[PDB]
Amino acid sequence: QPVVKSLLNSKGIHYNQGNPYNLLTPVIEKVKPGEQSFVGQHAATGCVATATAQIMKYHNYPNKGLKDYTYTLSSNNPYFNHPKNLFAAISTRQYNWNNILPTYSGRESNVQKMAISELMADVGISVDMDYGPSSGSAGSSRVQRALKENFGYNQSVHQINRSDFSKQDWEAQIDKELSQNQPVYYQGVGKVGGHAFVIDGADGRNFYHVNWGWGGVSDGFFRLDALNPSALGTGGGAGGFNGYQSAVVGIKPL
Repeated sequence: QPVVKSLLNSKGIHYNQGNPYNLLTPVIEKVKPGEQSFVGQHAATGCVATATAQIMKYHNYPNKGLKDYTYTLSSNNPYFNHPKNLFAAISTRQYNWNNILPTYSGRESNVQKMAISELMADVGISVDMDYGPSSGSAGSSRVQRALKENFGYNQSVHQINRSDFSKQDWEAQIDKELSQNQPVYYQGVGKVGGHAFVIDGADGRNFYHVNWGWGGVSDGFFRLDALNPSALGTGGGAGGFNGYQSAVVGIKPL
């Protein structure tokens, strides 16, 4: 396994799901029975959106969005009045990658905060995000489609499922992406929830560097069969994201 130093760390890229990344997600309207109120808060961006946005920042691409996206929230979502439709005018976007900074710690301008929030909101909408205090998406299948169809990434973008490969061939595909300086979108499912994140390096020990999308919390080296962060961020469930794994690879511009 080749050694590859964290690609996102090399560019200072560290995003999260809360402020100032979620300034344009939907504002929660209702209390879920049995849960404290999040009414008036912006919904989390969603791990799928944060992972994808970090990879897009790595490429500073696209300058122009290609195609709008619309969907309707599930009426099972207890946080919103229904029906609730969401629309992202991605075909009108001039993404300014000088305003979409690699990370945010507070002193950025409002224009800069709104730039990342707009990207986060657009990406989340493109993957049919189920918005809430935590926000969930089907992930890979929607990410690969959105990257190509909405955001103009290369036709090399595609989902791979862990079940379709031996351990060797799976890990070889991840290594190949890293050798091409291409961070990988990755997700898995644990006992009480799944999560999506970025694989962006390797240590030669059969461990991979993971950026969990929690602003840095728990980032480090993990085996792909022990994706078990200690400290958990928003949407972290009970960790241990070792089941039903998939990835989106080939992520690079047209």
